[PDB]
Amino acid sequence: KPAKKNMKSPGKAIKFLRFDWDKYYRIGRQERWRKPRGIDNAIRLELKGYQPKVKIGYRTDKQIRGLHPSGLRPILVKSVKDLEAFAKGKQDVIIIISSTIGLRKRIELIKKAEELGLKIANR
Amino acid sequence: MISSKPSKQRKLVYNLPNHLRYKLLTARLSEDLEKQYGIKRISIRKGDSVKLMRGSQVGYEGKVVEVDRKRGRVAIEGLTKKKADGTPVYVWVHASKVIITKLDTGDKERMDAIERKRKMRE
Amino acid sequence: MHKEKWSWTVKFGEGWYGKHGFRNPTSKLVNAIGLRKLQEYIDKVVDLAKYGYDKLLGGGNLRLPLVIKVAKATEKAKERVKEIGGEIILTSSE
Amino acid sequence: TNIMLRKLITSLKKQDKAIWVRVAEELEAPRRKRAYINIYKINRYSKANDIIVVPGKVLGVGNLDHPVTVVALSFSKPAKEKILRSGGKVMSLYKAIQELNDFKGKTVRLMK
Amino acid sequence: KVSVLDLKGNQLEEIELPLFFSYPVRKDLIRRVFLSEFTKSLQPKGRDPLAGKRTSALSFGINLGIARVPRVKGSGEAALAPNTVGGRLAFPPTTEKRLVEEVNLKEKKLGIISALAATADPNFVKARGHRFTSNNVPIILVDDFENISKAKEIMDILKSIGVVDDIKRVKESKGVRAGKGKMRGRRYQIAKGPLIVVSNHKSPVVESASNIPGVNVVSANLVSVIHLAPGGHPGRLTIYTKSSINILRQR
RNA sequence: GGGUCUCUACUAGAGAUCCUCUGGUAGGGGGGCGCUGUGAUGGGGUAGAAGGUGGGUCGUGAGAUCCACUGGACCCGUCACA
RNA sequence: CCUUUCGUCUUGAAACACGGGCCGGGGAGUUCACAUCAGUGGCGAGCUUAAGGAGAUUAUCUCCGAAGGCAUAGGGAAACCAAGUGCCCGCAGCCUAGUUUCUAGGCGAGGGGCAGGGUCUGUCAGGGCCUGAAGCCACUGAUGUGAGGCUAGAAACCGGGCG
RNA sequence: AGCAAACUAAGUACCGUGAGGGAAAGCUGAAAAGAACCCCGGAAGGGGGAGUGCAAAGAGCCUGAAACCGGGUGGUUAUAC
RNA sequence: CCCGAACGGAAACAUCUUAGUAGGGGGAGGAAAAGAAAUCAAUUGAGAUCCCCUGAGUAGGGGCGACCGAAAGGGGGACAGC
RNA sequence: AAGCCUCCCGGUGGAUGGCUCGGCUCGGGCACCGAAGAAGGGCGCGGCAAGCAGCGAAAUGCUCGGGUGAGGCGCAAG
Repeated sequence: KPAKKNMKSPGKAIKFLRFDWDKYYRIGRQERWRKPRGIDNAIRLELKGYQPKVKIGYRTDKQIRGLHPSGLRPILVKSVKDLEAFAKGKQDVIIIISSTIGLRKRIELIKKAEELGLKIANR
Repeated sequence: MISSKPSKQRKLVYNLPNHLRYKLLTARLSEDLEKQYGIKRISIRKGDSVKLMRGSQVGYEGKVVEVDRKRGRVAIEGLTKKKADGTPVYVWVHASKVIITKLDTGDKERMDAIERKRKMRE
Repeated sequence: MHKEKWSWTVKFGEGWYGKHGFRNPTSKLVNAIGLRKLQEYIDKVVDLAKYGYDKLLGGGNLRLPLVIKVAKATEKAKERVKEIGGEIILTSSE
Repeated sequence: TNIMLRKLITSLKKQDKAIWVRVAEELEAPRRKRAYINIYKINRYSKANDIIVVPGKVLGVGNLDHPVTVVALSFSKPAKEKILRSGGKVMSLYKAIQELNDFKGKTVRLMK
Repeated sequence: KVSVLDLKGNQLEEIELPLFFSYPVRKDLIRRVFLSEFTKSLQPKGRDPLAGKRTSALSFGINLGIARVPRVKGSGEAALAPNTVGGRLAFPPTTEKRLVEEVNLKEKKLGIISALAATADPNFVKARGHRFTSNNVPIILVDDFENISKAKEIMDILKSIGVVDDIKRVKESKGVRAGKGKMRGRRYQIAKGPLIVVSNHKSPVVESASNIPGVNVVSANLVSVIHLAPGGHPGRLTIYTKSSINILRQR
């Protein structure tokens, strides 16, 4: 539990955006990463003042990787039958209700999860 | 032995010839009419009395005053809507949303067609 | 070839260029069976002319004394059949 | 890719005899190079009432003189009836693990 | 070892299935045979062989500049090339493409055996999706089931033996599918239901049960992987007659 | 990457432990993301869908998912295939 | 405080080298045949059906159809002739003794080296090829070749017509 | 995209003396109920107030992105990239 | 049924191939054409024509280069004869 | 003030999404017309009729049988 901000809070993350994302709007509006390959490219050569390349040394600690910022394990629930298959219990999961479920089924879906003691993100 | 393609089914109902357009106007008879006529459905003509089973005016009963045989809709007297100036216009309801309450038995060729369709004895 | 791929030809291309010999138009077609393979038809006299076999070859050896009728046989086959106790009859056709 | 070949390899490795660990290693060869043996070679290099362990398939070329017990992954159907007709026995690699004499067998030969 | 049932679901016998039904279930082998039979029913598609080429457009050359590129253009405007509007496809589909996947006949018959065993394993039947309350799998019925002629009294049999829960599962039709398939006659997508294997075709039950949602009827000497393992997933709920087992025992 | 072990109807997953290695073009090799359709499915969702605009969170990343508004009828998760 | 304009040919180029005003949509290793390798599956001294025939719930499915092909014997231009076994090392593994801890000793499938055997040639030694019993079929991928063949691009040459 | 051609007339319009070459372009709504009447304007499916409809991107009609332009919010600007 | 190219490939090119193709002229039909041995093959056998799977990239042609290329026989579909 | 960056609202624009009485490929049928004037073309015909389709000075249709049963005067609502 106390090992969640020792790796995250001090190390503000890089964005890893494609080259020339700020000169052309056709490249800047995608907001995604693409590997540099030009023979003279400067992010490929890793020159000074040029926004790091993507590397495997940037991964996160395996014991906190992929967790909800509340410290639990997120589960995306699309039906009421997904609640009955709760593993272990309410101690280690946070429920993510699907966005497309209509308002009438949501009322019954939230009631079912509340009595089980589960924690809901988008309640 | 006809095609199951949705486009081939729709091209038939939008280009149906004059002698076959009676199929678009078929409607169910009331329970009392089928006691004394021995058939379950019939096509609608002007002068029949008709009652609605579906729509925002369900239960409304009147008489047929117009037909649109190309689309399969009927106009009932007293079921109107007024325009901007105030002159009323008819509300068209499909023939599959109505049930026939009484017939106009005055053609003598409609009547023996009903008998040919196995009315019981006469 | 002979211009720039002739480095391949002199090493991997023997017989690529030229003529050698002739074909006989009247070569006799012979269907040969060995002793090692003969132990199956196809699973005491054996008449091999019936199954379309012409010559009997040395092969390995048999396991039982048999009488074989073939058009032709090899010298080793003739001597190895005698050792088991068999006998070879050279009948060109049954 | 076979479900039963994978579960057989995982249980051979758990065995505590170097004979069975070598069989599991040999069964992991590429399929194009998997081992096999014919009847004629088992006959040449064995004595009566031996135990032959083949890490592949036993095929039916040649003849068999003496009775032997042969343990293999699979048998050709002509090859299976050659062995039984001469008084031998056949087992699968699955059953050979559990057999009580095969717990502490003696005079065992590994062939291919 | 399974029991035989009468039309009311009562047990009246006890038989032993052939040793085919004890073969291990091999999902890799069943997928080989299913994908081969599936591709035999595909039709050849292709494009117009001349689409995009019905023109005499040609390159203008160089030094024009305004003929901006050495592309082919017919008195000014673009034509014929794969990157232009109204041009030809670079690699259009053709009827020459090979569609079918062959399997050996001996490999096929083993794949059918492996699928017949998956219908005798209650774990594979429950893991495929089917709902049933019968304690015995597979269901073996007496041969009087051949003579049922009305689709109403087939449903009475399925209720007694405990299979109608699979009919309700099917009858919740998965409505309208997603995509351009519905434009082409493929409007719905329905679950698969129980399978019935009978001694011979031409029996009355072949026609009477042909309308029940999800079910299929096939003779014991015609059945293959596409019936036992639809989609490539073994373990379809199956009903056999007493004399369909004997016909299967001879293969 | 390699050695040594555990569990699982396993073309793969989930783990424990010990040693060592970490620039890269041409190029060779291993794993994954995304798009459209087909056979299945514990499977589901919808007049409250798809799409659009702005913003949260997860992942080195390709990407995934949620929130508010817009919109008015269709669309997705998993397994396999093309 | 640190940081020259992207892609590219090129030793470098790279910029006073070329293509580059903005945004949206489209846009380039694909198909078949043969061959050879590979990952897996079926059968195995054999493997496999093609065209097709019969049935059926009728382009799926089931049964039949080995014709032919590849492999099983090779050498020689041809007439013609025609093998497959015995010595030594020895990995894994097994046994025995000590488990002191183990090439200590035996047995050693697969593997290596010397020979042997078939055939052509030489007047002997020699010289060439073969012989120590595993292949066929299927799916997928890679590469070669042939077809437009990753996409675009010539100046030209020919046939028949129109001025 | 699919045939060059899903539409007020496709080998149609249009180009060439001729042989010949060869386009573009789909979508209101369930129903026209397609906006009566009043003020402005020369007129205008023009402006404003109304009214119809579940809902007016209401005739230039489904949804309605970006480039581009105008108005506004929050920072900031005439000693210096 | 007659007349009849070049581009390209051979890493040039002329025999060759491309190809009796593209094209030109004449004549039909719902099909055309072929069709009842002055045939094949080999110890005295088969038995009109046509189409499919083969034989087979075999025999064989060729600046013996690039390349070109059968028939008989076997399995079938229909199977007449005047 | 010329302005500069960001978001909101509007304009202009017509992408994205959804739709489809149009195409495309296979199977299966069926298969000649013409001097008794063909195929192809040109001009006409509607109350107001320009185009397409239909028709030919008997010209948006004439006669006789059969089917059908209440509306009809094509695309196209005056």
